[PDB]
Amino acid sequence: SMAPDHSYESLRVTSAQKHVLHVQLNRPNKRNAMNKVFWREMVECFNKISRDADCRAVVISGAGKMFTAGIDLMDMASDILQPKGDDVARISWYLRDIITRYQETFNVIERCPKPVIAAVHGGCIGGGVDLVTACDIRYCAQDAFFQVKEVDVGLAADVGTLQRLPKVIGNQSLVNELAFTARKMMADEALGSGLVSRVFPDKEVMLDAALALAAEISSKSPVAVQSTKVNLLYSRDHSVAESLNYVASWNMSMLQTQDLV
Amino acid sequence: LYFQSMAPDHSYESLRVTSAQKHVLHVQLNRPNKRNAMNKVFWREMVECFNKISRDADCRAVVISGAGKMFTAGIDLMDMASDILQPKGDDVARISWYLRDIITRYQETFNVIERCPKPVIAAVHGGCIGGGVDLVTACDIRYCAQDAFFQVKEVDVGLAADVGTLQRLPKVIGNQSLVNELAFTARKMMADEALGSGLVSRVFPDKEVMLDAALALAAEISSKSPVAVQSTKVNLLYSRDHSVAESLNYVASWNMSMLQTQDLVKSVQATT
Amino acid sequence: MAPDHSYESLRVTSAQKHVLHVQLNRPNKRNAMNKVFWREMVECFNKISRDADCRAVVISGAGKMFTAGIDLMDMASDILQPKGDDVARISWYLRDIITRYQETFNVIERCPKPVIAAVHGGCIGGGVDLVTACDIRYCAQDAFFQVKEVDVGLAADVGTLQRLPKVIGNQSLVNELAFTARKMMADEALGSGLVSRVFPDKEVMLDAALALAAEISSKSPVAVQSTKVNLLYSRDHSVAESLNYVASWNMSMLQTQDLV
Amino acid sequence: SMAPDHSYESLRVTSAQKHVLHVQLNRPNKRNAMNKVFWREMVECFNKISRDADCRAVVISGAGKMFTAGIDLMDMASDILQPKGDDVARISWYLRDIITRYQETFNVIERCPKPVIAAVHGGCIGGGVDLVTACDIRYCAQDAFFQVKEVDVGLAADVGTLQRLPKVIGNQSLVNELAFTARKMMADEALGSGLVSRVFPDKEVMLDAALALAAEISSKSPVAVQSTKVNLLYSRDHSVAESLNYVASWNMSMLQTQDLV
Amino acid sequence: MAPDHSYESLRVTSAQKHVLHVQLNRPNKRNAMNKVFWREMVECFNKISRDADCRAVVISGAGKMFTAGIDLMDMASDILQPKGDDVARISWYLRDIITRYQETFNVIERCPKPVIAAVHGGCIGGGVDLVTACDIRYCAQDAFFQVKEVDVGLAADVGTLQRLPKVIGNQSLVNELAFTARKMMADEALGSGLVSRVFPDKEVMLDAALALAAEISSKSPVAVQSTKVNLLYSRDHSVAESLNYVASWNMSMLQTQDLV
Amino acid sequence: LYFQSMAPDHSYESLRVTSAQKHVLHVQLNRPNKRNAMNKVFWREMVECFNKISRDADCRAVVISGAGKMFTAGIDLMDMASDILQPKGDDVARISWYLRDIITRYQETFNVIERCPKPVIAAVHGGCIGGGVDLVTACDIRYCAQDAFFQVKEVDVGLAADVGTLQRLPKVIGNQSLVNELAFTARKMMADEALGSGLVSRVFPDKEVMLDAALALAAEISSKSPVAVQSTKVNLLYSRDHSVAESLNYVASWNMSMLQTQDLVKSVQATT
Ligand SMILES: [Cl-]
Ligand SMILES: [Cl-]
Ligand SMILES: [Cl-]
Ligand SMILES: [Cl-]
Ligand SMILES: [Cl-]
Ligand SMILES: [Cl-]
Ligand SMILES: [Cl-]
Ligand SMILES: [Cl-]
Ligand SMILES: [Cl-]
Ligand SMILES: [Cl-]
Repeated sequence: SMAPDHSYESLRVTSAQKHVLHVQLNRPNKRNAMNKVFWREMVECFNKISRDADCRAVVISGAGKMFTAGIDLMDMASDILQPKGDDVARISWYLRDIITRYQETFNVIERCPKPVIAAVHGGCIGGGVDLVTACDIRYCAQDAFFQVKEVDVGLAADVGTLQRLPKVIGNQSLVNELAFTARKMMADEALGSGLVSRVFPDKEVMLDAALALAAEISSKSPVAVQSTKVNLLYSRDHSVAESLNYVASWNMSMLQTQDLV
Repeated sequence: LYFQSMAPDHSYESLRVTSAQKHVLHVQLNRPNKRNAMNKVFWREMVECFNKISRDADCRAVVISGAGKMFTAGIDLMDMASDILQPKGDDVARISWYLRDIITRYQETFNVIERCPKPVIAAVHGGCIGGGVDLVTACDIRYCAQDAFFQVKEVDVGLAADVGTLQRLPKVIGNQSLVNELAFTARKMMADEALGSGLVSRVFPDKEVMLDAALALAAEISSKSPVAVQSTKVNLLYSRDHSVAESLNYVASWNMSMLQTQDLVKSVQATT
Repeated sequence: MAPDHSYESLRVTSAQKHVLHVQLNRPNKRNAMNKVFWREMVECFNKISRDADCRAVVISGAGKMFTAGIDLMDMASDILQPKGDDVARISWYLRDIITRYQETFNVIERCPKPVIAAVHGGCIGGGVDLVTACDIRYCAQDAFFQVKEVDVGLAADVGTLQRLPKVIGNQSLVNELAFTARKMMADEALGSGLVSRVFPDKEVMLDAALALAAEISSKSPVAVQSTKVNLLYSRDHSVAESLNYVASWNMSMLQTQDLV
Repeated sequence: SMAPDHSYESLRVTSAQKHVLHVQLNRPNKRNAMNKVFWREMVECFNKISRDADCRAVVISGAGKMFTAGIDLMDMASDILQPKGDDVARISWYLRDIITRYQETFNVIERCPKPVIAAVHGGCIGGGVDLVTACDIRYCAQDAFFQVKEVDVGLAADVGTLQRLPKVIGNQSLVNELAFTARKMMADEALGSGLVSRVFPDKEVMLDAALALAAEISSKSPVAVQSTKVNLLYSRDHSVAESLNYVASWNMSMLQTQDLV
Repeated sequence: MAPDHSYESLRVTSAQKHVLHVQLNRPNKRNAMNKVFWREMVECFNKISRDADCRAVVISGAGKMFTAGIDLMDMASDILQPKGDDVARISWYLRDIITRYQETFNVIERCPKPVIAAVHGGCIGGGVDLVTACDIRYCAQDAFFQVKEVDVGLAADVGTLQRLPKVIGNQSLVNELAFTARKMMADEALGSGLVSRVFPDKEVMLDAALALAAEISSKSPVAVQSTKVNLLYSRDHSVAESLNYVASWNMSMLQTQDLV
Repeated sequence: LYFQSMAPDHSYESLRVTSAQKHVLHVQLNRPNKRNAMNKVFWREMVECFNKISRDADCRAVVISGAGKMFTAGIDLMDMASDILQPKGDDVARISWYLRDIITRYQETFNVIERCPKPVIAAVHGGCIGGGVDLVTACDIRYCAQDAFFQVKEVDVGLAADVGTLQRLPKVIGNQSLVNELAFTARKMMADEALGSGLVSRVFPDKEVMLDAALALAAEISSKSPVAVQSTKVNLLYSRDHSVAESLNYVASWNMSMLQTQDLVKSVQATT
């Protein structure tokens, strides 16, 4: 069923099981290319889900033949080929604002305390990698691939891939080679490197597994699960001593839940 | 048969400490009838034990294992209830201050392993559940038997792990999709996946073969200069938590005294 | 032989367009790192950083192995005859030497052109400090890596303890390697992720390293060099700080012709 | 003149000189007490000004007898006396969201790259201190006073005072004593401690000086001035080495301005 | 004399409700800090931190002056007869002693009850490490502060070089004080902001220190102790990180009766 | 009259370096006909000078002053035009990379003062404009004459200060309202306000009285153990940039070698 609070041009949001929302990228005719409305609707959607007491986990997938072809290069041209501002300095301030806004599209996934699972089939290109590396857990079909395309287009990726990809897998030689060459990384290598936790034969089976996972997470104490995501995120970005201090301050209130007794 | 020294420095209810060659101490979780469940004395005795080992000039490496059928079942829920079901303080704020102190003190049980400048090797067989994962993620090296499993059980009990797993597990392996899945689902991770993910360094067919390998590793570490090995642990931990530029600065300030040792002179004159 | 590059311990060539190949060149002494080497690396990579024509670098070793590590004769001169009266004064002297030796591999990281290590045979001690300061690592089937410093009576202070734990995931393994000085062979280096590819022999490995450097050089150098700067920044900072930095970085770099 | 983009219940925004906006807290009958609409309108206002190429500096003052009496305690009761959520843990998540939202009310001043000058007469109590310590420059009339009131109300200040006050003046013994006792700090002591840069005999003279300052800042290169605020803010929060690196990366584009040639 | 508090070097009394008064008590030796002192401070402040009845602390010195600083007899035992064979082993031994001595003043900062220093006469060397770990500083007109360590042949390692620069604004002054070991008298301590009030004599100063401790104790202890925790966090972190922390902190602390 | 050593280590166009007692070096900005305007050679020679002083075992403190009527007029706008009016590189991105390198290199001119472990005392008379404020905020101690003024001039020229003022000025004084006002308005701050704000430690009636006081301070610092004084600077700088807990850790690691000096033994045996 269609989730009622959620009406979007570029996204389709459904209740997939109790406490589980399924957010589907929904421009299959355009291979889910990320146009301007997408960047704005993701922010709207995520922020809603974060405030949704009924939602305990999210799955993100793509409609059609592939997860995403990445940024709508028609729309990306409008911003870069006609930039507002007189001299270079004023164009700089303008472009910085744009980059920061697009970063927010994926930040909202991280800021959402409900776990978010990426279920990727077919291509996940450019902006798609910025998306899935901001999700907590990644699954894919056997036909999936991941590509840090930005270098081919003529820029260092700036909406999250270079910030999150190196922190979600161990092999930095591989991270560097993908970012510098824009080569496609296919499903078995995605699994071998730990970019995905599991590979499935096809999209249908992948989606069933991702929803089963989300159902399993939904069965746990929401206070516990959401406190866990908050604290894992914190730990990624701070020393162990700082993160130990933070969890003590976090759980001093959270241990006072009915879910515990 | 193991016999104590004539003046034993280690006498615990929940732990057994033995000497397993020259320079190697073997710390064994020792409540096998309760599957090494971590009760109130355990949290105290671990701090007392590792602080003593830190100051023990003769110890160069430590192995930690569990007695009986499994490494550990985790927190003794009887004793954890006393703290959480009867919390001291009037209102919510005052209860918070009280719980914060308890969390911090329990964190110290495993902080002491990390603060100990001697390498510490976890040798896990059977279940390593909840508290056990907080324990082993604070060790430097992890080995296990074929029958071992690791379980971030806390979410099943109704809390986010707050004594070290969520702070150290994500720093000891590369695959964060896996880290997140384990933490959110409390599922069991068996020995073969633990090796593939890099949570353990080596898997062995049985507890006896594992334990011998862990002691032999400890003995190999104990053969090197203790200045160099202890300096290596200090600097690896510092590097985990700081930028490369800060950590390069730190190691230069650390080694400016540590290079002034006959250990280096003897090691260079030997290889020359 | 590249114009502007002459060294006692290093050989620099530039066959492929935009690509420089830096070769450790004391095969006679297994490319052991003597004093000249520490200085010439700095000179070499600082030149490379300022070369608008260079887009990528490969580093390999002449002869039977990548490197045996530090030349223990020369390391003795510094440590067996240290300048200064008392301990505190000796310490200040040693600190400066450590910091200078760290610069030898720092310059690789400061060079915004990607640097690919191509390792065959042993890569020992100082050689691990070197390759963990490179962006990408390839090796031959005969390769091995060894954090040799504890066997010599010191914690590694040149770079290995600072970069090795950040370039692979398995910390249990990193710790075991650092505490025991044991050799890690090619198959294990591949499986741990220390290297991203293994090749049958030096020749095929070197060819692949250079073909990778060509593929990199086929890209916009603004984009590629901006990628390296931001990957390095991201390693050392929180996600939020690194997102801030990339926005401030690309606000100029997006105004390039290679993009329009 | 009334600024046209700016229509608020709790704020009055005027063009005070070319390139200068004057934002006036506008509930003089309620001593400019900070009610719910205030917290939401400040965010709206600031974010607008940040995107306003015509604006180069801001002055903030209070209508009526005093700068501000602080939080509307009627409205603060609604949030704390009737908190949403079942057990303590769920109330905690609810209250954290509230604190974070109210923090954003003053964050938007800092995030605005135009310099913001606080012109304080009469009382500046509680939330007023959280406000003025998020401004770049502070002026006051001789009758002004500042009071970290929160401890009297029964809480540690959480919307910015404890985070910014210690970073804007040198004397931490004084900072600590104000925060722990909630005592009023009068104008001469505000000047002596450096909390304000200057004191004026009355509100009228204070406001003229603050506008003169803002006019002086407006006369400079906007690229230079706004780059300066960005970089001072950065320097407060990072080491010298990190901040030197950041300014090099910042000015590599900004030095390519027409204002420079 | 407070129940649970007996010490060789310290006297602890509790006249005013919720207030403890800790007095350095070797007037005979100008409250020079001998070995017992280093240990008993830790014992004392850790007890204070766990005392729900205590809301504020004043620290003063018995006799003619606040403190002459470290007892140079006892500091010799540690430095003139250091345990360990070679330099590296001596270093590990010294590092542990430094860290232990730092704990003596760390505990003041970890104590979430505000601690007010009331200084008269000299406050020398170890005494500056002490008072810069306190939240608030008052002094008598005869007081003076002296970063004495360089005169003894060391950089201050107990706390002064870490906290003194963070408690006042004028770094030119902090640097001059640290490099020269010169005395700063009461009028200068007031003008630099090292102390927030100066009083004519010890008696009036002590009275004011205690009246301040009363004023603090008249407030909600949840609010006051939460204020200290968050001020300390804010000193050590960015504004954005500290705003995050206070939100996570108050989400529980706002659920207090002292508020409703 | 000052005479050079028989083998002078300091020979500069833009700087004069003299020895002003035992252990004290006096570095004088020396382009008085151009009001000590910082031209291309100045940025180079400062780096060469301070790196040499850093490695000079006999120097224990440095005073920096200016020749002629004023401390400095700041950047030589002729030479700054060459870099900014004719920037190397095709497009905007390529120009950016070029400017970034120039900014970084100019930052090094003052970084070297900070990296020098000997205390450095600025003795300012007359104007200290733009670049001069970047210079003196990198020094450890600041004195001035009655006629001195400080001016963060950069905004008047059309840029945010990028060679150190905006990174160090806000860390050397407490009043940030004042810091912000100075930076945004480029107004002049006279000697009496500079003292009240704490930017200078002392003000003197004239340049000669100031200069004598600065040398006497340098001589007083030069009377102390160089291990202790140099360790003090290193640790003060580290404390500026790190949390108290990190800085306590650092000083323990630093002093574990530095306490092993006869300087300490002699200082304790003297006072005993
Ligand atoms: Cl994996
Ligand atoms: Cl692995
Ligand atoms: Cl070395
Ligand atoms: Cl891998
Ligand atoms: Cl380039
Ligand atoms: Cl002031
Ligand atoms: Cl000491
Ligand atoms: Cl003051
Ligand atoms: Cl309390
Ligand atoms: Cl002052």
